[PDB]
Amino acid sequence: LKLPTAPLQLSGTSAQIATLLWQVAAKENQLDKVQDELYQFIELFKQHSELRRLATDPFVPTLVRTKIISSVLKDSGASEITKKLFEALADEGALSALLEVTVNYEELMLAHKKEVYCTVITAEPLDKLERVELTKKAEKFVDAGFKLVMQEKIDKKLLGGFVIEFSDRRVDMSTAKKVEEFNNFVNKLVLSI
Amino acid sequence: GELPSILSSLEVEGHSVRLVLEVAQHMGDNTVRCIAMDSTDGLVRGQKVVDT
Amino acid sequence: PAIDAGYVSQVIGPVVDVRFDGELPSILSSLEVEGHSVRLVLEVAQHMGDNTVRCIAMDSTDGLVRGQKVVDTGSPIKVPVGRGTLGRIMNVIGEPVDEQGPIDAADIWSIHREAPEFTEQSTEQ
Amino acid sequence: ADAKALDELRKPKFSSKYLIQHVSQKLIPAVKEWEKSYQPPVIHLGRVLSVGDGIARVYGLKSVQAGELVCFDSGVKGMALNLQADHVGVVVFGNDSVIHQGDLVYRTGQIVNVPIGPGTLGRVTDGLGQPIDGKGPLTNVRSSLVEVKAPGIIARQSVREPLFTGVKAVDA
Amino acid sequence: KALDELRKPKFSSKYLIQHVSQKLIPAVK
Amino acid sequence: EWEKSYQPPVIHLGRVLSVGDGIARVYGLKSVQAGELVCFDSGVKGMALNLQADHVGVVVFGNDSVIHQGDLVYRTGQIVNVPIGPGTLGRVTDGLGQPIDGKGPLTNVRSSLVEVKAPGIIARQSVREPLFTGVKAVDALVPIGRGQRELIIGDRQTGKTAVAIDAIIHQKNCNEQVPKAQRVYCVYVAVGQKRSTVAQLVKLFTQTGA
Amino acid sequence: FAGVGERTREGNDLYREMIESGVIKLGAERGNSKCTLVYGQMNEPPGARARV
Ligand SMILES: Nc1ncnc2c1ncn2[C@@H]1O[C@H](COP(=O)(O)OP(=O)(O)OP(=O)(O)O)[C@@H](O)[C@H]1O
Ligand SMILES: [Mg+2]
Repeated sequence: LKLPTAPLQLSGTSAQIATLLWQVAAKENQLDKVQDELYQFIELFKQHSELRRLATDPFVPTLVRTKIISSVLKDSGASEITKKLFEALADEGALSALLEVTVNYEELMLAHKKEVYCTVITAEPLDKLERVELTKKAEKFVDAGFKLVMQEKIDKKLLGGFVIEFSDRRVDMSTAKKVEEFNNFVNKLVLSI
Repeated sequence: GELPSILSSLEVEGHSVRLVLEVAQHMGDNTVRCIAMDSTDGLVRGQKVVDT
Repeated sequence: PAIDAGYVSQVIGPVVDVRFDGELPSILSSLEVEGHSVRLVLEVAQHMGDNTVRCIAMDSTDGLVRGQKVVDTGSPIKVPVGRGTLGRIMNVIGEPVDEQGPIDAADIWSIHREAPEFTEQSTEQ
Repeated sequence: ADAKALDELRKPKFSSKYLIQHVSQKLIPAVKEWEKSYQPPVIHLGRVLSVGDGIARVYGLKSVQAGELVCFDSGVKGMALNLQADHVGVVVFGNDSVIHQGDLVYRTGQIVNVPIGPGTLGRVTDGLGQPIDGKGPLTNVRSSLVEVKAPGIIARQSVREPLFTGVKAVDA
Repeated sequence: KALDELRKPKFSSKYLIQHVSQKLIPAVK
Repeated sequence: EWEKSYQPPVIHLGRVLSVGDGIARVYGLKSVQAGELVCFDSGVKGMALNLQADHVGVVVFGNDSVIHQGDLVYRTGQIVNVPIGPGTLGRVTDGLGQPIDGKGPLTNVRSSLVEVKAPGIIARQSVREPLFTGVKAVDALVPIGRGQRELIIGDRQTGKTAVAIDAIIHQKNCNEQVPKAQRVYCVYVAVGQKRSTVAQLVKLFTQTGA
Repeated sequence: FAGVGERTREGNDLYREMIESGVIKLGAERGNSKCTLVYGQMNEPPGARARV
């Protein structure tokens, strides 16, 4: 057999269910169809107490817990892979793993969407050419066809330049950093001679 | 169904010798843990066990 | 009222987990448990990881229910120091256990600090 | 698998509801078909998850105190030892063979206590105050906690009175 | 919030992926 | 040449998942090395030891009470290093390089890694020249050459550091009489002792001149 | 004097013999005392003996 590659490698036992749920929804091309009905079940657990009793109660029988699931998923937005999932998650009492498996499904999705939720901190509010050439500067820190959306903030203790915050990675192209690194360099080098 | 009490005797249906299990504890998720009074070789997962 | 008031998540003998919805206290900070029969003070030991701190109780935890309001004090266990503590008996959290009224505190010092440095060591025998 | 990236999943983000009102009108007949297979749900009582070795793990018991005397539906009494996030660890004051998974655990509302008073004088009780001499229940008595703290420094004085033991080697 | 009981999942098997992999890869047509 | 080629170096972040007993479990830091120095935003340092697939086990170089859940951990990109060189002589440093004698920063010094591969078979030669302890029980019966590891094992309060103290004091007595090449420069590593105990030793090594 | 996990009888004896030695002076003469007592004795829980 074969399966499409995941966009990002990630964690175990709830993030490998989400990798496989992404790996069969990429083959059936319903990648954003499975994602919203994952959000529907989270809303279904919000307003139904008898549906979350099939996820948290240890005393529900494993046959009763899997027969309510198949008797409410009958060919209406079924998608055959969020329907065969929920039998397999009620076969083992893992319906409580849904709030964990959709979070990993989302972070697999925007890596497929090629978007990175950036953040830029600049000393003063930007011009429309500072924005454009800052955008062209910032695509060297994402090594794909990755789009950036920005959340531009203001910090006057930066003396120009900018600080990029990728929420897992920070690039400090500000000039306060440049003058303090310059001072560290020249205060180190005169001790070397 | 309903679990046997602790120290209750269980008999295994279909085994070359009469295999008697004695219930040691309730493990949860509808499972007892038992100790065997004879050898368990040839015992299959899913063999019918009768509570006495 | 809500933030900086966590609730007792679980009680395991002298070890109490408290769950804070936001603004977890620092390690070694003291937490007061409201609604107890006596003054129960919890000193934070660990940050467990899911907005849960793990605490050590200065009194007995019998009577602790898994929803009880726990109020952060923002500081460690701080005890009355000074010359006014002379001739008194104090317990661990600094309450007077001699029935001689309150303790005239010159200062209220945290029981947790660092050792004096190598520069401050006196070496005279 | 972050936490702020999971609290953002509390707000609705679907905008397409072709399965919410598909199952919201089909859930109640399904629950009514499998109704006698449900044990009644338990919040302020308790239900035994697993019992073994003289320790019962009890689901529920939302408002038990730590160190509280709980009661199993068998009649045998317990003590809420460690309250956990999902269960309660109970030590069983008696034989744990009369406790089964699914048994209702009833909270008595009081930390572990025994009858004390003048009417317990003369009597042979067990380890929990229940009398075993066969001459009835304990009358003229009141219940008091077994784990009271000892008196402090200021509640004491030096021993003065001599408590003769009647043994010559000892009392000499 | 009422979904903090679904915040922490707990599994009765380490090989949970081996059942959903037997129920999802024959669920693609 | 520096401002010519100045690359805005990328800093990788990590959030503290759990902290307690001087261990911080840190989510993120996907390019952190095993044994790499990390930096907490409370200023305390760390070392990445348990690289696992979900967290990083970071031991904390200091008090973990200033670390909370969700603090930022910045990787420094470097394995644990110390200032080595001749500017360390006479200086009482802490567990990794940094001086604690209150005499300023370490001048005339250079960084070097603390976990170096030991020199191999071609890098060695035979131990031929003696190191004089000055303890004549040692130098007669248990002689020690330059390049030899000699264990001072014993029970609780015996002469264990006293043999070690006398070997350092004696090198000062030999370094004044030999040429510049065959002088022995001592290092005393004092692990887990009191500060009072080592303050009596710097007092002793300053008094003798060692 | 810090009493960490010892007998409460010994703490009471030490208090009552530091009073009649004048090392502890009760009442308005409290400032002329020479000793302060902290007590976390062996009836306390393990959190109180680990911090006293
Ligand atoms: N050669 C010696 N002659 C006389 N006294 C000695 C001699 N060596 C050590 N002592 C004394 O013995 C005591 C222990 O010496 P030393 O400090 O070496 O102990 P140690 O083995 O380091 O013990 P610890 O590890 O507990 O500190 C010291 O007080 C020292 O004064
Ligand atoms: Mg020594």
